Amino acid sequence: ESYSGVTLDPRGIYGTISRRKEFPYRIPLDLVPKTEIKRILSVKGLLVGEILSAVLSQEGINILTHAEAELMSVVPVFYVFHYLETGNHWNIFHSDPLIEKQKLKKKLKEGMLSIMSYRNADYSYSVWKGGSASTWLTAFALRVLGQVNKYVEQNQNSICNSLLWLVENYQLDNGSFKENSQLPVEARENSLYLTAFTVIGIRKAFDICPLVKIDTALIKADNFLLENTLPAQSTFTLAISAYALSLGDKTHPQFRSIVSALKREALVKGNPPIYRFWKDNLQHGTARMVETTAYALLTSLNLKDINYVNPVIKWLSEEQRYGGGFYSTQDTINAIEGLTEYSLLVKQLRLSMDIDVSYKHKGALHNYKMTDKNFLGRPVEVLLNDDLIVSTGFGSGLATVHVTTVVHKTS
Amino acid sequence: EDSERRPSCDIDKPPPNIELTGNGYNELTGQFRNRVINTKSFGGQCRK
Amino acid sequence: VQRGAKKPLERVFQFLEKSDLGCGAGGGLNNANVFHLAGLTFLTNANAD
Amino acid sequence: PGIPYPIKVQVKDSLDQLVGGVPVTLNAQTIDVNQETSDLDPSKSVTRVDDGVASFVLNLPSGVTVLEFNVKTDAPDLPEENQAREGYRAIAYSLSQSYLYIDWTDNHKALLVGEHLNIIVTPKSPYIDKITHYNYLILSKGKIIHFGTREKFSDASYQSINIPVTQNMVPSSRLLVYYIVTGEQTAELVSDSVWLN
Amino acid sequence: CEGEKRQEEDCTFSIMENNGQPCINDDEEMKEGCPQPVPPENGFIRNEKQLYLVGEDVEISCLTGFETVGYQYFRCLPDGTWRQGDVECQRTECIKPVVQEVLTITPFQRLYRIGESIELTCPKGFVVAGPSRYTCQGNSWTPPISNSLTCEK
Amino acid sequence: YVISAPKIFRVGASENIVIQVYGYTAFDATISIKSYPDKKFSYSSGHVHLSSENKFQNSAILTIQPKQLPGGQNPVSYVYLEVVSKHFSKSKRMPITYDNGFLFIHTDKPVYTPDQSVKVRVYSLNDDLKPAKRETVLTFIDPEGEVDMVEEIDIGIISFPDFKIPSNPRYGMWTIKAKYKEDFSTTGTAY
Amino acid sequence: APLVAFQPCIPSKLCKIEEADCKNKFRCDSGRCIARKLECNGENDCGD
Amino acid sequence: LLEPHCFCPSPPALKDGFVQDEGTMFPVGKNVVYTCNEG
Repeated sequence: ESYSGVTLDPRGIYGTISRRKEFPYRIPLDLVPKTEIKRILSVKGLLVGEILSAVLSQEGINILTHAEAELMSVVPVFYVFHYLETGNHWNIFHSDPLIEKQKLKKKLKEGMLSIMSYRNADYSYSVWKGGSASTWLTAFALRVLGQVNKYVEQNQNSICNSLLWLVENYQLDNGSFKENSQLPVEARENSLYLTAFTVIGIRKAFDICPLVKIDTALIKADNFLLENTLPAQSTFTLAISAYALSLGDKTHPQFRSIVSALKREALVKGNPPIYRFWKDNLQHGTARMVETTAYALLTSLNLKDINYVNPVIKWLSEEQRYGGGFYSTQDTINAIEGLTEYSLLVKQLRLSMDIDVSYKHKGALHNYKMTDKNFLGRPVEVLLNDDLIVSTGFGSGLATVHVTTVVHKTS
Repeated sequence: EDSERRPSCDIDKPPPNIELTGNGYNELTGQFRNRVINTKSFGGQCRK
Repeated sequence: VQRGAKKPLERVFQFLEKSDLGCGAGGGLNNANVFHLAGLTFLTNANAD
Repeated sequence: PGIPYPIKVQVKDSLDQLVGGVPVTLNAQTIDVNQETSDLDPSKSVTRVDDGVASFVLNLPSGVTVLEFNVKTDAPDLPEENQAREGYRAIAYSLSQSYLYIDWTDNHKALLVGEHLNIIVTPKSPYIDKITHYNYLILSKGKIIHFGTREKFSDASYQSINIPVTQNMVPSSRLLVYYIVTGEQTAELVSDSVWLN
Repeated sequence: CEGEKRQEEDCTFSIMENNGQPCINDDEEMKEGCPQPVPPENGFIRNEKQLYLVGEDVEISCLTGFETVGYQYFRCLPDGTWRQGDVECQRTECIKPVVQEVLTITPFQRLYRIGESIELTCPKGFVVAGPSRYTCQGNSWTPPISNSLTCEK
Repeated sequence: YVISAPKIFRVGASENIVIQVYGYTAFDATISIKSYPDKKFSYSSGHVHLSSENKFQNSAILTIQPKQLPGGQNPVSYVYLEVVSKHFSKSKRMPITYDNGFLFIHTDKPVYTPDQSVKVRVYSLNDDLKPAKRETVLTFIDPEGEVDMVEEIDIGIISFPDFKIPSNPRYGMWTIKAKYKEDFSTTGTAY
Repeated sequence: APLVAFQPCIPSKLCKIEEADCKNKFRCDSGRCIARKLECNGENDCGD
Repeated sequence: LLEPHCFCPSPPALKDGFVQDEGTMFPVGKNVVYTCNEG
């Protein structure tokens, strides 16, 4: 009887962090007299991530410093800096990385001043002089500020009340979201689009300002999205709803049904599929499907599936975009974030785990050193009767340990 | 010998003197020259 | 028994014969085909492969 | 064409094992390149238990292009309805009408190391009566171990070349003999190769 | 003269990645070792693929709200069958019901542990009959889904 | 100018390339091995000499060493073969394969019992029957579908440590594969 | 003088992405891709 | 570079080793193989 087995997760990729696991030693009541329980332990080393393609350049030279589109100009700089920090690649240029990092920090400070200039007295976010209030740009700026939160600083009090404003005003009792600044099903489609956008924004801005009211708003919005995404309305709406739901709970039944429907609505080219994309219009500056492809890529990256992400990465690397996207940068920052998450998940699968399995009240039995060349482990017999505890250090990768229990039972 | 697939699809006459147009040309003397571009060929694609 | 239990190796030259690139005994069509069947590729002005 | 072509056929059982002591015969039709053909006389022989391969030899005229042979088994117990027959076709070698051939088809049988072997070559119907030189290359394991060269004289129509065998050619080998000619407009070389056991 | 004096076109140069000129087809379609196994109750197979290699073992997890008990691993047999080890899913927390938007159900949380009772009402006027206070013990909640409450005046 | 070469070249092997000339009343020739970049790479460069004594034919050995670009979508970049001569010049691609050498896995016994040592040795060989001392990894696969992997640096006869049967063996036909694990092909299989 | 003059190049990459254009239609010998319905209709639709 | 087709000295060998190919001058790009003695 195997009866036991776990996957050691160093950095907590799938669900919660799992590094130390205790396998208790039990003796069944059917044990044969004068019989010793034998256990064998080993590791698998499931797989590694694909380093197929990841390219991003010429953005710093073309558009770094060059009316109302100052936000549109300064926003992608944050995502470019995030991608450069994640990829850890600065030796491509002849200049020193420190000078470029300081220049990018100065540009990020300028962008923070610019986004502070767009803040009205009501703590809302508007585009043209603050005449009308718009929730779309508000959630966009919330995304930008959540991206900034990870690097330098952001005032929490200015974000908590900003989220409370939306929760109080723009949150429908059903869970929908709308905006003040301005085919019956098109209204519901736009409502679900705005709701998914606000869900993405609030989930990005939630990790820095945890609140019970914000959690209630997130629960209500997730319920709205899970209830109203049952019919197949549009590929773009389905993808943005799937991403907004994947930013939160990733193992919901209706969320998995939506993910399965989106995978069924996917478009492939070749057998096996080399390129995977999503088309909004059925049987149809002209490339509008890039947005839904980027949203589906982000959704798949939230599920940590390398085999399903690779074709979308190959599609977004080179295709008929040319490109080829909207707003911009509604899709440009999404594609940058997708490439960043792809590179980050590739870095996650390094298999640097150092497994040291030991007994609870006795000495250590064996120690495994997992590397890229040695992705397998030698079986070790467990003779002495004691509780067995498998643990590892920090590590980086993904591996599962297998341990079976061989016991003579009469019979 | 056994030429199947209807060779030349019963196309008989080419343009009268296309060889004169295909022939070379001189600018300082104003007189035509020898043929350079072989327009008598067909490449198999019969164009009636 | 082992369905006969033939031998440990029993084959040193038969498995070494796999180094031959071409197949068949020999002979064939025009020089290109016979050289491809023999496991070679020629470079000459007259004919191509 | 014109040279007797040996035919070596093997009979295997249902599961990957040779069979011996089964008489077999074949029917061949030597076709002419110019006009109608005639049926070649059949030949019947038995397969040896130690060798496992049946030996046949057929002589054909010089004006044959292809041949088809239907090797069938002959046994007192095997009926005509339930019989084993396998048809095949053999195509001969050319724009310059030149040919080349190497003989003895490894029926020595297979040779050892240290003894010199002679092989007869024949440039039947060349482009010109005068040939520059003879060129032949022996290869093994996908590599060229040695390259040979000989001269052509008018002493005879066929010349025998001597090829020394080495220790590097024990498992198997291949040899190819090609000669180049000088045409009036374009050149064309003819080659040929036969297995080496 | 007749015509236009101004031509306003688009430019953002959003395509930063440069790999090479690709070649494109005409149109695509939706859909053209051990196969994808049939999971146990609640499914939730991770790293879903079309075909699994021989000898590869994939771990299955329980869908929320449940918990993996026993041996949760599916190893590819040499033939097309699977091992199907002993595994089950026991409910650890109950989820919030999606019956109707009128609740505002007390208490309002994401998940509830076994032993906690929940109460739903129809504010602010009349109320609907049925079970007002019901707890989740992990016993496969069976509330109505179409005519759950539908509180009438 | 007839140039005879093998159809499939072998990486890390001596491939003899011969050239013949129609004959004239003594010009040198030069052949080189270039990668997929034309422009701008070259593996090796061989030179021959033509005279009346050699009758204007000569053969030079060429090698394909691990000069290929690390990583990439495909490490093949088969070959670009060029000939530098006074009277002629031509280029042609030829497919290659990392299939080099042979692996003869020799086991002491075809039948094993639980808790028994596994004495096994691997015979590394080149195309020219030379030992070709190279590192080799050995993997074990359970009959139901991998068990343990071990690598050892190579004498000509690669000695491996004695493997041990687990406490819960799986009866059946096991599998033994051996690879060089750095850059090579022609994986050997033992049962 | 010629407007644009092209010369031999040193290509870093040779031809690629070469495949059959016709998927559900007939492929003529000259490169034209016509529907299979137009085959065996007593009319030269390919041109050769 | 003229439509193609229109040095290093003897390398030293380490202790207990010898070079397979010996020559006065070797063209640029040519590779040499090193070998070891008996034992």
